[PDB]
Amino acid sequence: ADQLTEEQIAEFKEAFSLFDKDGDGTITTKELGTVMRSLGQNPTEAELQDMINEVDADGNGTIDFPEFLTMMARKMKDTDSEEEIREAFRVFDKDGNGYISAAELRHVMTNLGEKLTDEEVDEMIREADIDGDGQVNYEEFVQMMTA
Amino acid sequence: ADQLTEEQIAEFKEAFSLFDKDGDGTITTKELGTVMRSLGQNPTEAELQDMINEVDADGNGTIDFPEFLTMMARKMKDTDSEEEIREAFRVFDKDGNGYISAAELRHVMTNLGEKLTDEEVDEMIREADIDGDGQVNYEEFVQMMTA
Amino acid sequence: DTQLTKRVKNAAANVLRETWLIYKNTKLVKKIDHAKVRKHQRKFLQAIHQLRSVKMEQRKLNDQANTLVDLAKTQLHHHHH
Amino acid sequence: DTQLTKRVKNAAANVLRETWLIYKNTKLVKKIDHAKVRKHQRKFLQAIHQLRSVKMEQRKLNDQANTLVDLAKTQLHHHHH
Ligand SMILES: [Ca+2]
Ligand SMILES: [Ca+2]
Ligand SMILES: [Ca+2]
Ligand SMILES: [Ca+2]
Repeated sequence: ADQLTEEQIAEFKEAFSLFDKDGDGTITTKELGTVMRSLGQNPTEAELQDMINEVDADGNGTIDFPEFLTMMARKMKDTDSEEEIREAFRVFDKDGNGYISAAELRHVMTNLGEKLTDEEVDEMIREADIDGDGQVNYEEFVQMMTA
Repeated sequence: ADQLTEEQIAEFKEAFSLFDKDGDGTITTKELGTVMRSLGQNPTEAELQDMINEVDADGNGTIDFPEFLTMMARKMKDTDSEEEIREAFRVFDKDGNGYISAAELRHVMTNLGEKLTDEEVDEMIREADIDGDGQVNYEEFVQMMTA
Repeated sequence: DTQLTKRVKNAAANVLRETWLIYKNTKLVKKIDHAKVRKHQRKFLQAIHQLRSVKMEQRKLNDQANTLVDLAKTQLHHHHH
Repeated sequence: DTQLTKRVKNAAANVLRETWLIYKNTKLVKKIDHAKVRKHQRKFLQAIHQLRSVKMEQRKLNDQANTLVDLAKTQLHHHHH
């Protein structure tokens, strides 16, 4: 609640392992690159070096656990994602009218990205179509999921 | 005044020549790359292809004069640069107090960038130091140059 | 660019996918499976950050084109565009 | 990053340089030399666009770091940072 809980530190150590592939105790630009790309991002070599340099204490060119904590301490604060999620839905609002039909939602979700099964799409629509009119007012639906 | 003047078109043709190095009548990604870097920018190969594709009519992979006009037509409008220029001065406002001394201005201008001569610095300070106190209130000075 | 558009459609579909799955697993279930929530939160941040990456590349592309337009306009003050 | 900072200082000094020169050549002279104005307008747009490029790269760098922080935070909803 106040910048720290021995429980967080524990989890953050588990996090370090998500980065330190060889668990050699340090994160290199090569390991950081692999993780960033596993998240669908594509940092250049200089950008990887800059991420490390930003919190490179002993300037050895790599990040160790202690340094992996100043980077977090500096940005513990979170903020709601409502507007960004609404914008993601708007990508599929063909006519820019604020609605996406139940049919268009199935067409998007069963074909794009990682996808949902038709049965998962039925469950999502059951919750999103509040009026039962086969249309999803997405600004309202996102407000409800993020409320 | 209204999207066009036979005089502009004339100048824009002179502009095309700033881009069409070999004057072969077309601008390639290679020529665009050379010009962009001459402006201190560093577009990637994909970014150069995207610039061309944005206005690639006959989709031949290069930009010809006619296509070089839709790109301009779409953004003839200009806007004042006051705030951006003020931000450039703020880079040298060491204490973030709104002022840069006449001495600090000489130290910056005779060492960084393309540079000004000490004599040019004297002329700039004569105009910028309105109060004659050896200090430049840069927000005021920029407002005067952009007014 | 078709590649950038493609990045947007896939990433946007995934933001919908993971927002739904996080909501379902943290509000429409009797027993919250944290392991599942973590998995979907990882996929959620990945899609949100991919859309941010496309938006920043589009702002970069736009300023590169505005640089060409500004240079062309010199053939015609401190105004730009 | 020292390289990025260096890009800022040089580009910012050039925005000061060319803004001054354009102002001088278009307001403090008896006869306006357009050829000179064009030259300085080219150097002005180049410096302004270099500063925009650094700012966009810094926003990119910041979101890459926020992606690492978001992924680390999954080990701990729809909130991000
Ligand atoms: Ca390692
Ligand atoms: Ca270090
Ligand atoms: Ca050519
Ligand atoms: Ca073409």
